[PDB]
Amino acid sequence: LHRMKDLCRYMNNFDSEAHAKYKNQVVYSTMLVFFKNAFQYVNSIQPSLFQGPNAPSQVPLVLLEDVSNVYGDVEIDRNKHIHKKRKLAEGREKTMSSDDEDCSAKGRNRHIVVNKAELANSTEVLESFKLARESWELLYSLEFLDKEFTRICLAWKTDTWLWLRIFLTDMIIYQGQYKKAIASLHHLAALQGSISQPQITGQGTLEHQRALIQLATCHFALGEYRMTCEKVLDLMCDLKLLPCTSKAIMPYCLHLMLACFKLRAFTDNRDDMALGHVIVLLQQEWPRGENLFLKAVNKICQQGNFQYENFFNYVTNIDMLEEFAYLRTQEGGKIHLELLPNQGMLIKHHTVTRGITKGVKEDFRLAMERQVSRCGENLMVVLHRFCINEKILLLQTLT
Amino acid sequence: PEIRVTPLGAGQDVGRSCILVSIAGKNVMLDCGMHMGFNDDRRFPDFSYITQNGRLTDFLDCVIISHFHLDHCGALPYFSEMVGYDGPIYMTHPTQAICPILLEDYRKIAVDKKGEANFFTSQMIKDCMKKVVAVHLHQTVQVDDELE
Amino acid sequence: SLWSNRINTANSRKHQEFAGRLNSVNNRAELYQHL
Amino acid sequence: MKLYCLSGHPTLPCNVLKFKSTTIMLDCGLDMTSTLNFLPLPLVQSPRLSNLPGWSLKDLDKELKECSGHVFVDSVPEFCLPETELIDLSTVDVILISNYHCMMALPYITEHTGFTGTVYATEPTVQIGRLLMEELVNFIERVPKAQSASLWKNKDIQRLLPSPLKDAVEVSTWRRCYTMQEVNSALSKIQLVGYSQKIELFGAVQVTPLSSGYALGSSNWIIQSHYEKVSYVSGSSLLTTHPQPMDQASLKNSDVLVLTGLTQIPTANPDGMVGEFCSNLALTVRNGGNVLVPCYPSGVIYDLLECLYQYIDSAGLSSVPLYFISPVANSSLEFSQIFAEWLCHNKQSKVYLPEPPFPHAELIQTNKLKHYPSIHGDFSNDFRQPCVVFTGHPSLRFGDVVHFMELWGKSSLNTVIFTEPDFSYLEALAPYQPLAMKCIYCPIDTRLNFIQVSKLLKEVQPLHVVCPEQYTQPPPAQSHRMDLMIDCQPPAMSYRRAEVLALPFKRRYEKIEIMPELADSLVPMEIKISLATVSAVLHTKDNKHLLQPPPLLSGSIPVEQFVQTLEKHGFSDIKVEDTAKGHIVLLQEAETLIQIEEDSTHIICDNDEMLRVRLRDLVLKFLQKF
Amino acid sequence: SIPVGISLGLLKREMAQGLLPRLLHGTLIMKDSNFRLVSSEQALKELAEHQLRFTCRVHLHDTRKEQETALRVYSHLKSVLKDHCVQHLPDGSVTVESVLLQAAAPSEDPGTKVLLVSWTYQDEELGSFLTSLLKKGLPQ
Amino acid sequence: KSHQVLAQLLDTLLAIGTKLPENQAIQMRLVDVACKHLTDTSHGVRNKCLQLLGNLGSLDVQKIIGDYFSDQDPRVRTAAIKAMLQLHERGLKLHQTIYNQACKLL
Amino acid sequence: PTVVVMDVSLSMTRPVSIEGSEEYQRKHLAAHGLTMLFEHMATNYKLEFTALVVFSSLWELMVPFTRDYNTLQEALSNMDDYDKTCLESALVGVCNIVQQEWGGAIPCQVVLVTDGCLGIGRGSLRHSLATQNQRSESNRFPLPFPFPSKLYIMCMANLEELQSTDSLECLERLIDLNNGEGQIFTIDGPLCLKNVQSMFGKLIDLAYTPFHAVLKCGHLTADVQVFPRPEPFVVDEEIDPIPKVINTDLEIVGFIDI
Ligand SMILES: [Zn+2]
Repeated sequence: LHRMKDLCRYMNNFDSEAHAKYKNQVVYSTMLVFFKNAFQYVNSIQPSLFQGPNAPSQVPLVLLEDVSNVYGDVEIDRNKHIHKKRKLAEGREKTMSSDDEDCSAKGRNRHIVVNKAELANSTEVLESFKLARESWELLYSLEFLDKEFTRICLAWKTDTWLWLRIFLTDMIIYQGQYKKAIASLHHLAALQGSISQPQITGQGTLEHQRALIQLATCHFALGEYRMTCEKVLDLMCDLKLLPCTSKAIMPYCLHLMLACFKLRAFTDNRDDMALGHVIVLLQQEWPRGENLFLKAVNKICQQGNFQYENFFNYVTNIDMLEEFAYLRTQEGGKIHLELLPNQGMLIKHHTVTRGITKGVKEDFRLAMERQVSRCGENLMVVLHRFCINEKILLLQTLT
Repeated sequence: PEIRVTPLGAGQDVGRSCILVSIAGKNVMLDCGMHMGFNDDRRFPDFSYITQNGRLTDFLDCVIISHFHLDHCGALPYFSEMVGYDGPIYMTHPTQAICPILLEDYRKIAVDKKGEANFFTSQMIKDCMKKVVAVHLHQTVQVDDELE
Repeated sequence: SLWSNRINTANSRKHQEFAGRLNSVNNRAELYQHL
Repeated sequence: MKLYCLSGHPTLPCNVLKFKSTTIMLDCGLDMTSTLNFLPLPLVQSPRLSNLPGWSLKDLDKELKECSGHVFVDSVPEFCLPETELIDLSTVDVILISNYHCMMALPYITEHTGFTGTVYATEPTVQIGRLLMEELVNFIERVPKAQSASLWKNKDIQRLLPSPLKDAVEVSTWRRCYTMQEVNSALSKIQLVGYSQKIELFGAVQVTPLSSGYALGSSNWIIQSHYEKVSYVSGSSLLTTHPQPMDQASLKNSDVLVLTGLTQIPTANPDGMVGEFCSNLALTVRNGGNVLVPCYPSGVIYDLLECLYQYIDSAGLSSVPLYFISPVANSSLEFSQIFAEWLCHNKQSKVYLPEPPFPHAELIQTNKLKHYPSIHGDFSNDFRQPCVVFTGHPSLRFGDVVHFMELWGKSSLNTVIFTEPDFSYLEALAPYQPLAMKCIYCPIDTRLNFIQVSKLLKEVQPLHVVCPEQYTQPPPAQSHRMDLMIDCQPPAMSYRRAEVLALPFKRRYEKIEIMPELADSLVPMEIKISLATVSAVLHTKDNKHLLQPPPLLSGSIPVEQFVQTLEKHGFSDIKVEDTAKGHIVLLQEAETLIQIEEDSTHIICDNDEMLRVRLRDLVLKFLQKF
Repeated sequence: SIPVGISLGLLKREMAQGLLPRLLHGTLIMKDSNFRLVSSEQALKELAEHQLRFTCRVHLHDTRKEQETALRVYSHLKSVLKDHCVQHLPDGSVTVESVLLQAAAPSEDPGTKVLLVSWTYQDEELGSFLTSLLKKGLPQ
Repeated sequence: KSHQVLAQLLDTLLAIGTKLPENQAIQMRLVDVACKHLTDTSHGVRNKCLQLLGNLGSLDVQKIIGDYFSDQDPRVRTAAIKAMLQLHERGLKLHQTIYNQACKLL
Repeated sequence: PTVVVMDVSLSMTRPVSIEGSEEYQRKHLAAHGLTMLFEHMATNYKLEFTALVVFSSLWELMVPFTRDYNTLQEALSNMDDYDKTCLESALVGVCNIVQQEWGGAIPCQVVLVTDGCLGIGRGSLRHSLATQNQRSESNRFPLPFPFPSKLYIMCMANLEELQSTDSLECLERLIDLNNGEGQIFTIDGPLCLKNVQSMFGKLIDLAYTPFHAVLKCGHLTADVQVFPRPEPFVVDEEIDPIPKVINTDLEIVGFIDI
């Protein structure tokens, strides 16, 4: 993992004859590191393609954006959350779509905060997973190793090849280029379904869903919140915590959107839509979502107004409804509450007020009863409905 | 952790079958027969072995009768009513049906053909039958919390 | 000593002894002593 | 954890549970209501049924017959079996029979399906079931009829037929009556079990039949694996019936309570209906008419016979005869008499003094009840016209009841009284509709109603309840009675025919026995509670596990205690390195090292082997395995 | 005999590797006046945790190439040892339970060759033999 | 993975083998795969594997079946004895060593 | 008369806490309270007049009095809502109203599902019940309502979960600081299904209890016997640390005059 720091410390473009031994050793070390990283990526992210016809053909996993790092205090950036998220994800290194190659220096710019039980190893496994990008970049620095990697990618049909596709997906995931991950997700459906080998077949493939989730994370890192939400909805129907099953992929899609909304709200931006999304996402994880809820409350107070199609009238998220009700008063900054379209009455002003004697009160009671009846229902359907009916707010928040 | 068995009747003889078993602190009587041929004071088993001048119900939690023969159930009414055992007595349905008539016949014999100064009566036979709990074939009854 | 604690627990919760067994000699007791 | 339900009939269930290592069949059941779609089998070829007009369609005609609008099948009656092809019955290890009513269809399972397991049932259930299959085979084979009808079973043809024939389901799975050789073979594979008898199935699970109080030998079953218990509540009764009452206590602490055999016609009080039946037959007899009582030879006939014995003496109707015609009549009466120890305390007390339990022995002694094996024997010589006859199958499709319906059906004076609720009395009566006979429906079902089962559920408190889906909805006739439902604090999941239920009762902590020899070597500790460590060899025999005599550690080792306590326990020249959130201790002898993480410790040895074991043992002073 | 409850997972794992020379190791918790035998993980889950391991770095006596120190030493398991599971990986390492040997560069400390030998108390035989024969048992 | 489906597939394999008794290589493949799944924890799987070994088998197989006379599950023991009996009925000459193993089972 | 102190916040109609108060939503807790306390409600709280009326800022007596004996759970079960949100008049205002228009001695059952949520920052209003120590500026005001009242415990947020942002003290120190009536009824940690009726379960068997005591002078020949037992009563502590007993030194002396 750290051995690439010594091999890459020599002259990259050294003499072919004068430093023949050094160049050969560097090339061999780079090739071995690239092979080890490819094998590790294939094992961790491609469990179905790495299994033969008689093998178990388990559900493959995927690597997601370091949203926990942004939420965590290790990478708590006071003014590097909105525009620097892509920079924090990729390091501005993997500009090009490198198939079967990782050109990124994020391993040294930051680290992975993994405990003894969160990951397999707090020293070996985490360093090996994080240093894959650094080792691959060091290999690409050497001309011979880079040429060998390019030749392997070209000859091996990297889209079709399991190890090279896994490496490309991991590189795109860290780079934030959602297009490459989306293309991989599209190819992972037909490739797995039309092959006689044992894997996940059809549209409901675990590898395809995991790749779609990775594409959503990359889109969220790139700042395209609408594209990330669309990818997350499609999937639903350095290190991160995520299971290898396809069922767990759906409940992890909203994490990237929640991180982006929290980063936007905590920044100078006063986008009320991001605050509403973060409030809706407050029930996803706790007490990690408490910071997101606080940022949402601060953004709502700063903006002073909100615009949405259906937040408390039809959406039945318990946490979102409670947050909206709490923020309707002066606790949320004494701002107007808009649950229905051009409705909500006055709750920011003094409590002693008449307004509508029994019309607005009856409408609010009916909306609350409808939300309570649908409270048992999952928030995924409500989120998808708001993502389609109220896409204007999401688009405004995204830019 | 010991099983202590004390046959105070029919140990090396036939007749007056009455065996005490202490297995896990549960003291059970395995029969309550009587001896035939003995005239007095040896017809019935020695119940002074179980701390006489006291309540037998505390010591014994279960009394079992194999069948209705007098050398296996003859001393049952005397034992129960006279010495004061009010606990359960287990015996099969035909044993329950045919036991009291044998006792009645022997009671008739004792009151007519012999003396009856120290014998039981029909009302005292019927009193004993009240405590009886009928048990069917292969019926794993739970006489106690752990004893079955 | 797992066979010690459970055996002690079982023996602790027990019931009164027979008078004859307390008065027995060589695990045998005379019956019908009054005669 | 699984439950394959092979029959949609509520009162005739057939459920298999793939629970633990054994798949146990609960009841067999035979949906006899399929016979109502067929033309009845008469003892003598009647002119009315033979000359019935065939049904017309655009195509056949001789297979189907029409009588007063209803369309029937001119073929031998067939019986709707439980779904046998859903699960390979060769894998079924044990069959548990609750009632003699649920005992039917057993020859099919035992013979035709390659079943090689065991059958467990109570002796009165076995004997009465034997009588029922005896009389069923006798009725079916008495005057055999061909099975020419097969076109109407077609999927595209059954749709156009009228309602009773169109709504029949699993028609292709219907089979003719089993032969008597199959009956004798099936009953040979049976083991007789008494109430509360613990039967061990391959050392895995224990099953006991518990008295249900519904019939003679009727039993509820509880299957348990020493931690998870499954209770099977078949037809049961909490009334003052002859059998000993329900053993409700043993059903407590049940993870799953599969519940079948609930009463049909829940609105009916059986005592009132018995009184109504007696009053109706007394009224008919007083006017000189006859009475026909289709019934099983050994079911509710005894209770209504007792009530009739009580009623006639006050009613002044001792003169009229009480005929009971069935091939198994004398066998039924004798079996009812001899099973005296299978009765309640009130009626089993009749064994002490010499007296038969049932009173119909007195009916026979005073020549009030007269049982015969058929119509052609001494019955035709001793027949007196103003009489009452118990005979035939209640389905009104075979037995002597067909002959008596065809005989007395032309007069309004005679009456037919239905007491068994398992057959739709309008549908069983369909092949005879233009009769002038007075038809009375007063079913007598002593089984549990929904109030009784609600009280039993609140008494028992099972974690999950399984019942037919018919009980999770009000009956279609009412469709508005919320009281005729199974109301439980859990949702009380249900099933339909050929449905597989994945029960959530999967639990860990299977039991195991440790012998004293290994327990001597096992020593406990103290933690924060007792705990010990066991290293042994596992011996398994007949699904009973025995522990024969042949990573994690826990404790309190904070950085301060680590630095202080073991500082000078035998070594020397020790330095402490100021590491964050801990301390690093290494010795200068060979750079041997000890590093501690949060709630963790580990020992490093560098070119040293002899001192490493003692280094580990020093830390093991206060390290348990919790 | 002592009535005891053994967890289903541990019971299944008993013959998962012990069907064909075998042993069963577990921890018995006499908690809440009942006996409940479980594995170590469920013992942790019950309720004072402080893990103790061995991850020793024995200063290797073998002074040869990097390849000899790393890629040749680690194949010392299959010599005579038994009751050890076998799992194949293309990359190159021996991962049998809590065993890892491919640590790092052959000599990072300014001394002789250093390699990390790791083992636990249940698999103490392999780690002990490796450390013993690596302390001085592999001379040049 | 599941045990019921595995047992049913073994039943299917038995049906296919009985449908092609004249085919030899198919039966060797069938007995090989029966031996492979003969160590499953489910008694049903072992029962079907022993049934395959009984209906299909070269005429080694007696030793393989004989090993399961000591199986903990009694119905697996019955399946093994029935497999040996069916092998004998097919024409195989059993070894005298089976006598002592069967004597213990009485 | 006595008025139950219901929260006039908009969040009262919806569930409580930031993400979850305890077990399922408020409807399940209300149903559990109705089922467990039905026997006690039908026998001990037949004359407690409480009305589940709507309020804008604080509990007020507007609707006519009614004999609500088994409708206490209905107050928190599908209750109506109003277009008002007053966090400062939820507990302080209701307590003041109870103290003034209902007095410190009146049968009041303050049992309802309320959010009890503070602000998302430096806006914690702990003076509603903890005015003795926190918010000493209002120490001379009528707060913290030092009078007998019904226990109101808000165990919504977990102390361990809220300790991450150092806000655990504000959420946890609510029930215990509410006048310290007898003992601190505050549970910190995870929530379970049985916790819904835990607050209402404190007086399940505390309605009546049998006892044995006879009042007489000396020996007498027509001494009166008291079959039913009265409520607990003790004059000292050393003489009555356990249930009362009778001695063997009965004597009659002293003049009786009014
Ligand atoms: Zn004898």
